[PDB]
Amino acid sequence: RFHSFSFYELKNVTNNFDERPISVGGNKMGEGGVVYKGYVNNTTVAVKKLAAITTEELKQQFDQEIKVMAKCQHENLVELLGFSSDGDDLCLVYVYMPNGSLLDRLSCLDGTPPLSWHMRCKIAQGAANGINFLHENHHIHRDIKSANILLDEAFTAKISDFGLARASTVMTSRIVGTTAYMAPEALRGEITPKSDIYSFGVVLLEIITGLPAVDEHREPQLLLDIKEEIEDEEKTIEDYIDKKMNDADSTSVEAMYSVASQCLHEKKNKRPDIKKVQQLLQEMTA
Ligand SMILES: CC(C)Nc1cc(Nc2ncncc2F)ncc1C(=O)NC[C@@H](F)C(C)(C)O
Repeated sequence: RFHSFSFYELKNVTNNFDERPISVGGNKMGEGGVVYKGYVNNTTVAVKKLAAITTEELKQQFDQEIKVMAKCQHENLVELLGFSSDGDDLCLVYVYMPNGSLLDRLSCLDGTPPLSWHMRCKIAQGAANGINFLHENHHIHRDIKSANILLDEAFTAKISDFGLARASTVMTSRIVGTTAYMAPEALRGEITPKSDIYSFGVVLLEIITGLPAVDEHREPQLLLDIKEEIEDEEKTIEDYIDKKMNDADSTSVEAMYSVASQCLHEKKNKRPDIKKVQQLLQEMTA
């Protein structure tokens, strides 16, 4: 179901993997592997070139992305078009997302305008629908974060990066993920869909506050610490509502915060399941 590209055709797609930013006319869109813009015929694409975790581990992540994408198609999941596995190079080719990542739109990277409260609610609902589809199909994402929530031209939320996804509580010896979003049990090696819920709660805090989960030049560096300040009544969520919005209403904001607080319950069995998260987010805009 996916087109097998040769690494050489992807060179003709990405203008030989041009590393200048797309904001100045280049092909680079983001990094951490690097994602490049390209054209396949008249289709705009995103080409993720994977970079070194052992070679067999990176290869397992590449094969896992293909396996999950082959089985999961949904309007709130990114769509894989093809891949390249020839040689020591590994590429994944996706439909291009005109509004990039939720992380980048919350920070207004490259001068994009701040997202309205109304749009933020729709994005949170779309992301919850995508996670629900994955959990309904017995898949645990393991890397839910705002950098992995992409936005199409209509700002439809699309869950990405299925390289760490697992079929569905079990344990692992290789702890993987993004620490600022991870549930305490995920950090100690447990594999459970309840961890995706906790990470989604961190995304909801990023949506409310416009603050990234981690910022090295911020005090406190972790957004979960800010949550601790609100739990210990040292501050309120009103003190942290993103000032870059003009349409946030306290009722709707408090309702999303209450969803986020439930997602962030200390004990995993007290967290709501994804169907309940969807219900609560739908009630918030009802
Ligand atoms: C790498 C991330 C941060 N960015 C993208 C990712 C992308 N698609 C995917 N990238 C990686 N995995 C799956 C995909 F669908 N399409 C596109 C982008 C991307 O930058 N679009 C442009 C917008 F962000 C703009 C024009 C506001 O700058």
